[PDB]
Amino acid sequence: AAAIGIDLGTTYSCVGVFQHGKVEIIANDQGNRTTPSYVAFTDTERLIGDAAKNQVALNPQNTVFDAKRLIGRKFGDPVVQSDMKHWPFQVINDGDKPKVQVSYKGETKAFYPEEISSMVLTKMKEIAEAYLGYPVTNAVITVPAYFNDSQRQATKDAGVIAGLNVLRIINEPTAAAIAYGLDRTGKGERNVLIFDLGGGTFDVSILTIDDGIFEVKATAGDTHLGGEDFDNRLVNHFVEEFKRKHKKDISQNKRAVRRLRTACERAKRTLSSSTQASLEIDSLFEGIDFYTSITRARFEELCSDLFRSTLEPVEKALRDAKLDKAQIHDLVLVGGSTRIPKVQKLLQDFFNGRDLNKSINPDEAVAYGAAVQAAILMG
Ligand SMILES: Nc1ncnc2c1ncn2[C@@H]1O[C@H](COP(=O)(O)OP(=O)(O)O)[C@@H](O)[C@H]1O
Ligand SMILES: [Ca+2]
Ligand SMILES: [Cl-]
Ligand SMILES: [K+]
Ligand SMILES: [Mg+2]
Repeated sequence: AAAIGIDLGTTYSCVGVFQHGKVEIIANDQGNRTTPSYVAFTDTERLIGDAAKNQVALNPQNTVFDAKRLIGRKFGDPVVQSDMKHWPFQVINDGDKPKVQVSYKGETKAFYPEEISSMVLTKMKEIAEAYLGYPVTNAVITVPAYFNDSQRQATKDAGVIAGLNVLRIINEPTAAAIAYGLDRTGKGERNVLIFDLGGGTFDVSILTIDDGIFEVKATAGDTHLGGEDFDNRLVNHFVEEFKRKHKKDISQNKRAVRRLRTACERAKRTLSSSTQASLEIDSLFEGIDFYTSITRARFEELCSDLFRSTLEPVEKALRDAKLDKAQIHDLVLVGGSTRIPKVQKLLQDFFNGRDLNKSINPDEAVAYGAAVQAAILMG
């Protein structure tokens, strides 16, 4: 029975399996190769993944996301206190551990972050089981290189609750390197930069790999920069367009904004492979339909500063690692936002034209490497 590799992400999670000499990333029931790390509580059910994210605008108080931002932290942690200001769901203190408090099955219930993440992992486990045709019991799960013992412990606990034997907790940048077979040479240092621009966070890691041993040389980035920030630039653009067309400001209507955000995220994805995208939202605000379009060039203009801001943490990491740009052997793209052509251009330009490792979907690279590692650990 195959062990699985799971990327338990801030915004999306991904599962893969190594068998018959290759990794396959496993599509969910909707055919999506990544699944939102969202859980929704209703009067009768728990919805997880696509079904939860799809009703986020409808049920904001009882739809939980960003659990990875809480996992393994104390309630009074200044990170927790800050992030709480921005979430539509309630977080409460239970013995200096945060819990998310929701209405569920007609009662007030609270859940630890690891319990929320266990639900996401159960969904990822089920996705794998539907594909494999049998129960999965062993997994490798990934975490950011900056996670401390408590954060690693709580991630493992999520896996255990989900019913998995967690073979190992490994770092996301390590898993990305494993995906590209970067740990297979013997003696001789190989310097690798992992540039990981996700849905909510940006992580740059420089690893030196010597005879299969990984050393973290430097890390940099921004825990609050990611694809949601690009979606938001599109949201504000279309808010202005709606004002010009209808003389109505929708920006204070939480549901209209969330629905617009959903449409913008879809359009953004299309713009990575097409030069234009259409948005069509029925009954956006006061029953008015919104149908519009966006070009790739306009999207790039709207986000130009944000894309550019990703280069300075690369500069800082290189400085900390005491390496010149030219000394990096491999540049590895991770995170779904690195599928944006402008982001690729900026990074490749910064590195004076060096190849980008992007043959594995960047949003799947971590799960891919976790699957390879799970197979190695199973023998
Ligand atoms: N083809 C694409 N083009 C641009 N952005 C994308 C694309 N596919 C996914 N994304 C974005 O990637 C982000 C999620 O990245 P991912 O690496 O899957 O999750 P996480 O950051 O939680 O690990 C989301 O903002 C999503 O909209
Ligand atoms: Ca942000
Ligand atoms: Cl450019
Ligand atoms: K992910
Ligand atoms: Mg990620």
